[PDB]
Amino acid sequence: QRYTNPLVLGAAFGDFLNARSIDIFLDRLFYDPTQDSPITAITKFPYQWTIDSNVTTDSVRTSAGCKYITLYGYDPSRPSTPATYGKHRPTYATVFYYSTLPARSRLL
Amino acid sequence: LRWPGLVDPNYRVGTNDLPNRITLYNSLYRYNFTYPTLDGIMYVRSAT
Amino acid sequence: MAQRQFFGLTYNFYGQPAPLFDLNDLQELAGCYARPWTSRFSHLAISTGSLPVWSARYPSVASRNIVVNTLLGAHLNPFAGGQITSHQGITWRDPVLSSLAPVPAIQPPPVWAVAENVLLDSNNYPTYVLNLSSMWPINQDVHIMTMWALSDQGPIYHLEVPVDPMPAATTAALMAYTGVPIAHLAQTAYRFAGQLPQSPDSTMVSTIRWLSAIWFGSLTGRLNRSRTCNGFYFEFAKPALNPDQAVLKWNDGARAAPPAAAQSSYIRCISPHWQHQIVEVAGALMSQSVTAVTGLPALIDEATLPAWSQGVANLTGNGQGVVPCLDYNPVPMAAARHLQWRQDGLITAAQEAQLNNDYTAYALTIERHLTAMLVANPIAAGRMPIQPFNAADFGQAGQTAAAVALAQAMFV
Amino acid sequence: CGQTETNLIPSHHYGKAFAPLFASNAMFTRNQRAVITREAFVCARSAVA
Amino acid sequence: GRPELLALAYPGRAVLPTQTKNAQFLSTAIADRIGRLDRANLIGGEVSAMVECMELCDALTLHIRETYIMLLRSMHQDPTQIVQIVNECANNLLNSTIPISLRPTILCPWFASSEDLRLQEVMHLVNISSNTAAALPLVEALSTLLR
Amino acid sequence: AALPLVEALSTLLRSVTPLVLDPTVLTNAITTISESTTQTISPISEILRLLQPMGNDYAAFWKCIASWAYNGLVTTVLSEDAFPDSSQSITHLPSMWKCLFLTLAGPMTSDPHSPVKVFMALANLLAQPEPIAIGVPGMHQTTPASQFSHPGVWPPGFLNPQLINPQQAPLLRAFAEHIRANWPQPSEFGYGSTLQGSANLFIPSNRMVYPWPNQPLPRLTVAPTYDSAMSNWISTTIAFFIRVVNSVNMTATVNDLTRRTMTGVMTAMRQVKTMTPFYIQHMCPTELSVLASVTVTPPFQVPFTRLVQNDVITNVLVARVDPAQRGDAAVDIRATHATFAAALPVDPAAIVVAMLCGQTETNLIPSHHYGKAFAPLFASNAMFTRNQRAVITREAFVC
Repeated sequence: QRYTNPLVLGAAFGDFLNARSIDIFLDRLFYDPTQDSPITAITKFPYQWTIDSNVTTDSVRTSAGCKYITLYGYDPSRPSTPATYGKHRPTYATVFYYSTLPARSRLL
Repeated sequence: LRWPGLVDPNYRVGTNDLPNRITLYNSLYRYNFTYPTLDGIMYVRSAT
Repeated sequence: MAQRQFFGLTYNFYGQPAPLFDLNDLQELAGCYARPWTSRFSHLAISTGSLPVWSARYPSVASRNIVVNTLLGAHLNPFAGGQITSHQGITWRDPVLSSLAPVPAIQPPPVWAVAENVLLDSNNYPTYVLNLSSMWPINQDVHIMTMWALSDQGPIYHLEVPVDPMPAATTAALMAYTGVPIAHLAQTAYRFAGQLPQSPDSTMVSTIRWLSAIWFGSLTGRLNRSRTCNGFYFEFAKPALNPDQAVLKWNDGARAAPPAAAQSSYIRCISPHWQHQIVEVAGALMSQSVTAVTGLPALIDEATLPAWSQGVANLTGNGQGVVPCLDYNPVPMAAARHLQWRQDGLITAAQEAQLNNDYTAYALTIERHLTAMLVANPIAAGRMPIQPFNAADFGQAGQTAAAVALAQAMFV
Repeated sequence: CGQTETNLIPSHHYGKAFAPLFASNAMFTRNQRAVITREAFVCARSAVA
Repeated sequence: GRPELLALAYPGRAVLPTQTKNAQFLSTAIADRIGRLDRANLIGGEVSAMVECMELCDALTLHIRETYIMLLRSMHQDPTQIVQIVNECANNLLNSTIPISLRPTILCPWFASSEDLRLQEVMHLVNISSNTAAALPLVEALSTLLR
Repeated sequence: AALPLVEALSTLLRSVTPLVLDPTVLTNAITTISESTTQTISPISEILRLLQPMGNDYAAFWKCIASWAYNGLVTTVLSEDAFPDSSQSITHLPSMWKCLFLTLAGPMTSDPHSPVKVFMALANLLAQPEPIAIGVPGMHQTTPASQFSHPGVWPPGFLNPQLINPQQAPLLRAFAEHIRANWPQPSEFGYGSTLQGSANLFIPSNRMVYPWPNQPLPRLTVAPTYDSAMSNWISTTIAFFIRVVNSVNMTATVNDLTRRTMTGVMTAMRQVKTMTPFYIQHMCPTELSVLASVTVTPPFQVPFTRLVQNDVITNVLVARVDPAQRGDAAVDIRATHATFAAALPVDPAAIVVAMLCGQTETNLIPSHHYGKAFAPLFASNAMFTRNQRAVITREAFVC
């Protein structure tokens, strides 16, 4: 019955995929969504997959959720291809979640 | 007019006299203020 | 923090075709000054009730208070206008509102927006909202404006006593300031709050709020040498003529009864005498700072309010926090305070109470006559450097004793 | 060719290293200068006017 | 020192031997207001914060001095805030001893707004006449400090 | 003013006390066991350096214990130059011993705040392995214990450690519980006789207060008298440390096996049959009682409260005029004190050695001993002449 943390999950498979430590995350893998409080125990944690505001009182960054994963053969600009827009890059976008309104405001 | 308050019991020695007359006798406020160093105000912890 | 709809209220005119000043007076203002920031104003105010508050232009501190607001009120309508206006005297020294400029040369196109009696929403103007940082110091100033302007009385001052979780850090610091009058503490506070684009860090905030209470509590009677906020009260120095200067004083007698949780009032002064009472005014300036941080219960409901300042945006209502305002006439309160004091047996009425009531009666008289005589000029000339107000306004009524009783029960 | 120390503990190192630096109160004295600067600017203007 | 000054500072002190023009004036004025009406301290076993004395004093001059004081007061900072400033600047690497003591009338006008620092800066920048090399000694010095 | 009073009593009581302080027992313990040929570099030496085997001043030891009992106004504190600078992290073998030191000497301070201290010094070295859940805005991971001079600062997480999730801060939770559970409890001794009562105000004349729990004197010749609060504390502190170190993961860049070494030393500590817990909770209060009534300046005390924050020593007042109908009490003396009450800083090292190295005599006959200790002493009593003085002083005031 125990629910999972999506971000941590993501994070876990991605690192694994890219030959990196994943075990360290497991202590907060079990997470119930019902209680939206990463804040409690993520007091530091990583600055890797996450860029959390230390205790994360303001915000929690998540790793760049990239979508259009290019395939082999597609290297030269071709007009008859899908619009990947190269969203398969390191340089992407910070997936910033915020707890509440004043958190949001202070982030800005 | 030079000493309104001293002259005349009516005047509580801080009434708008400007720019009419320069008063010469009134309540002077004098004060006792030390200049402490910024390094002094607080104790050090050398153990850093 | 960025309370989006930072809507501020400009003052009405006393059955006047024009906003409250004449051209010469505004010239004085803009020109003889420069910055749109309260430094200059505070300079005047600060000088611990020594200098007479009277001048040719400026009858009282409070006078200047009012023409400060009207100045604001008029000159904002320029740049805060829908498509940017600015001329006749003021064409703003840069879009970022840097300084009060006499009309830049080759710049006519932004008109002088002839407005009536109108609230504005700071954040609805793109320039204003871009510059959110620089907006912050002026919003403070804005509030000051609004919260006099809302009404036709002495200032609408807010109070707060958060009971129980009281920072130990606050205590410690605050003690060091013992000896100084409310005035100077206020000054530092405002300066800080402006100087740094305003913080969520409740420190400052809490401190001001506690201070406000202690003052008010003092001023009422509730708080004194023997009934303290842990040691805290404000001491009314010099028991003869009405200048009885409220200094922060720490003496250990009793620790007064911790209220139930969160106690909030707002006071206004019904009587024009407010004008010469730096004490009263300085609380009101305190409560403004408070505002910048905090989303105070939607402003004193229209029940005690002139028709022009009814139905305002999200400000006056009917079924919110603090529906009625607590209202006083300053000279009756002093009496009130002596009452309590005597009821407690702190002191004999015999000589103490008699004497000071004698002096404040005098002070009333002086004030009343000066304010009336000064008002005569504006009440005949096109110029208005003063609060508008009838002789019947001086009246010993306006819910004076209720205020006192409420303030007291608050302390329970 | 970049190297540090063998027994490097930054926390520790920085504690010691930075310590004298912030003992120089001279920083604050700068402030005071700047205000008179401002003041002189302003004063100059109004007189010349 | 110099008893002289007292007389001049306090006319009212003087006794009346003659029925003269000056006497006449002095004898028609409110005498009690000579010297110190109130002294201001509450802290028990410490000296006063201020005195309130009726003195031979020039309003205009007073005013000047009053203002100056109000300016100084505005810049003056309390221990706690000072603590803050340092702790922040220190980025917790460095550490100072926060005292729990009542505040003994602490005169330190050091705090200045950015505003001024800004105009000092520009002033600084402007005085760097035209040659590129002027920046170099400074930046050099910072490099040695860094090293 | 203070110092003659303190010195005096501590001198006399020295003389009075049938004790054999034995630092030499620690000396032998270390020499005998230290992994190898005791002449090693970095562990075994550091212990030697901090404790100083030499101990050229047996007086200071006993003095420092005696000094706890003083308690009137002149309160005793743990000195600052004991705390690890810059927080540090528990990795450090040096630091380990230090905190150990600090902790055992802790409750022999007049300082009320010493539990906060105890806790906080550990929490400082726990920084970096764990994020410490902030309890007060003022209170950070980095904020030295030294600066926690007011009750206002006792962490909410200390006061309710139940709040603190025993996964992320496992050790901290334990340490806190250990405090609250086993820190000495407050008791009382019998002060004097009805001729004067005593020079006490807040406490009924009849009473001394022993923040330590004082026990009777029966047959104390039951060598493992470890049921004493004092001896319990010792163990449990040592225990927690073992717990702490047992995982040995923290010893990056220290390639020599700590656990062996440290266990050995600690167990060494524990093995040292020391009477000082017993003597202090039993014999010494008595010792003190006997003297209290005759002393120049009779002991003046305020109730010690361990963990009761609201009742902790906070302020000491005076007023020659009616509290209610006076004047806003200007300079008062009161305000001069940096603390609740005028504090004197002591040495944790010394108190530690003395706790661990304090033995009882072979030929111990209480009844004999105390008789000989009392008699010369009381012979030179001042009691009656001070009673005279007193009555005079009274009449001076009134006149």
